[PDB]
Amino acid sequence: VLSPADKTNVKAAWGKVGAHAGEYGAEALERMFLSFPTTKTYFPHFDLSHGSAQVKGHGKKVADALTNAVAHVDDMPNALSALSDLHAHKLRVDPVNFKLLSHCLLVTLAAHLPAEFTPAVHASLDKFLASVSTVLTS
Amino acid sequence: VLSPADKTNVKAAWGKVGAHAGEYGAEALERMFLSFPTTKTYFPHFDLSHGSAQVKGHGKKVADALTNAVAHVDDMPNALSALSDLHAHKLRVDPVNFKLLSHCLLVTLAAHLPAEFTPAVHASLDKFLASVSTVLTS
Amino acid sequence: MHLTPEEKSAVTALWGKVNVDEVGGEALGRLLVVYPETQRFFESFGDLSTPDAVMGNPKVKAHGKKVLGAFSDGLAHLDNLKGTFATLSELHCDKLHVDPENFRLLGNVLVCVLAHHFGKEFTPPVQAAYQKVVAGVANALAHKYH
Amino acid sequence: MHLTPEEKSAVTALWGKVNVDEVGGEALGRLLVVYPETQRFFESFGDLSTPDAVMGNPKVKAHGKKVLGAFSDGLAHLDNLKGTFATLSELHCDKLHVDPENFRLLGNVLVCVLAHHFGKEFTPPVQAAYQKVVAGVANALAHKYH
Ligand code: HEM
Ligand code: HEM
Ligand code: HEM
Ligand code: HEM
Repeated sequence: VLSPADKTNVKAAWGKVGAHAGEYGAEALERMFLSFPTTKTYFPHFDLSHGSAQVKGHGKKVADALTNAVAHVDDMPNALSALSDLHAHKLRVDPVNFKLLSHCLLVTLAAHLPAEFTPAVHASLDKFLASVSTVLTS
Repeated sequence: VLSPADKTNVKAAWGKVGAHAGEYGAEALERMFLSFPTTKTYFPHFDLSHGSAQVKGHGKKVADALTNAVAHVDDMPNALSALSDLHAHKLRVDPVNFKLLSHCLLVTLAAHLPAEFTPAVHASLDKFLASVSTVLTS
Repeated sequence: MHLTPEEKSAVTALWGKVNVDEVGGEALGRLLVVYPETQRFFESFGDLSTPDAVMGNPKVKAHGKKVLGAFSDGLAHLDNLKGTFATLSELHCDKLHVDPENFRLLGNVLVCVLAHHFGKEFTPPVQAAYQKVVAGVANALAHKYH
Repeated sequence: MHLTPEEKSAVTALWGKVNVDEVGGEALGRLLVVYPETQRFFESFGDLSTPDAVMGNPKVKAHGKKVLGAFSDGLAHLDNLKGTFATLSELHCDKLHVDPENFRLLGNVLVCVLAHHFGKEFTPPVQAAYQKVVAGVANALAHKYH
């Protein structure tokens, strides 16, 4: 579950991300593809090279979905509904892959948010990404 | 998630298990301990030798809790709460291990109930064990 | 493949009694019924709408036999599964785009199929030996994903 | 462990700027705060109830330095990780009873901490290399479990 303190931490961290969310989502995908190559099997119709615009374009959509999840932190299962049908029933993305993308987002955020990525906030983000992953996978 | 037909498949198969439930739970434990030795790290105070008595006795406990789950398939969270607090908050069993025990239980059932272990029934029992695991790890 | 000699001996002996036509059709059939998500890779096999449809599908049965064939080949190659499954690995990765997590699912369905056919002779020790084989095969198939 | 020459360079290059004392403290500390289930192994460390109690705990900092020095040993012997960690593996299994899944949690908390500390410098290709290393060290710590 997300406690009140957790929600606050998440709002404040995503808050500081602001306009750079799309680029972070993009970096997170490149990190994932390079560090865990099996994830590319879900994107065989993408151009997965460095700087690929398809990848930048996709990174932006992932970050908007996360922004929206944060905006609706008290009703994520319903706010992410459409995205849950896509991932779990159309694409059939195996749950382990969500853990790999979440880890990669945490690495991206840490690399860019030195002063806000404290132990407590890191625990909160991790829990939020788990909650987003559970919804998308259910 | 569990459908009525799944619920139906699970009551029948389990009712076939009948008085062997205990014998089956213990077998499933011994299969787990030999096939997946890392699970033994959660039982350092047990005699784990073949056919030993803590395992047997423990086999009865697992099999009875499943008996109860089946009986209360429609409201497991409530029926299992106490086992949930035990496995999730006191023992802190990493979820991976639940998939390992479930597999071993399926192997056992299939080894003993050949005629009842059809594909549709294999499918429902696997969804059933995954639901129980979900309850016991959240 | 760390298999004790009494383990290799256990695996080999049971495997020589296996009816490949039956087991192979059953293992592949059960993968798609028990784990419907795998149906997306076999749209071309036809009607997979019901358990009964899947288990009688002649394309499902034929491809199962080919899969067990590949598995027999690894059994006689236990020292170099890596080399034994390299091309198959590249195919599963570059041509079919199968997430290697799916290899585990098939390995476990296959273990459940052996237990179902051999009953009491599929003892805990035999199971354990086969879990090792089945993991090694999964790992071998994943090795060339890039 | 398939470590190309470039990956190794990158890895080694990177490690040479790491203050082991401190990174260990942070790594073990974040493990216990982010994944509180792993506190059940350190009940003798005293107060672990809040983030500050954990991160500033002197016993946590001392243990973290110990873990990281061993990690250090591994990087100096990347081509024999199993031999290097063999006695630590048996210890964690026979005496400490640690589920090897926990080794992966720690491996990833470390990747996050390296990224925290080095920011920019921790590029994707560098992360990929470190992910191979942490997986390698976790597999080697796991090998003697029985
Ligand atoms: C944080 C968790 C994730 C979120 C929030 C997320 C979000 C999204 C969004 C917004 C879309 C686009 C929807 C649209 O354009 O209609 C999408 C598509 C997609 N996602 Fe995810 N995703 C996540 C994780 C994953 C993972 C783990 C995978 C597989 C490794 C994945 C694979 C895909 C694929 C293959 C598509 C379709 C891409 C295309 O054809 O354009 N996603 N996701
Ligand atoms: C279907 C899934 C499982 C069910 C239904 C189940 C059920 C139970 C039951 C009924 C007990 C006894 C509780 C009591 O004394 O009142 C128990 C205890 C325990 N379970 Fe499970 N369990 C499951 C899975 C697991 C797994 C995956 C693990 C880890 C491998 C595990 C480890 C333990 C341990 C260590 C105990 C304590 C044993 C003792 O201290 O005597 N369980 N479980
Ligand atoms: C881990 C055990 C597996 C083995 C040993 C294996 C091996 C094989 C073999 C021998 C072929 C035929 C190659 C040929 O005729 O040239 C094949 C094809 C194929 N495999 Fe597998 N495979 C395994 C698991 C899976 C998994 C789990 C899936 C997906 C869930 C899968 C998806 C496919 C597909 C889609 C084909 C082509 C089938 C067709 O002709 O439509 N394989 N594989
Ligand atoms: C990279 C992975 C790890 C390495 C290299 C490592 C290394 C070590 C070392 C060097 C010791 C001291 C051994 C001794 O006392 O003789 C130790 C002890 C210990 N380790 Fe690990 N360790 C790792 C991961 C973990 C994890 C993930 C856990 C549990 C979550 C854990 C639990 C323990 C415990 C409870 C002790 C003894 C602490 C005490 O003195 O009371 N280790 N580890």
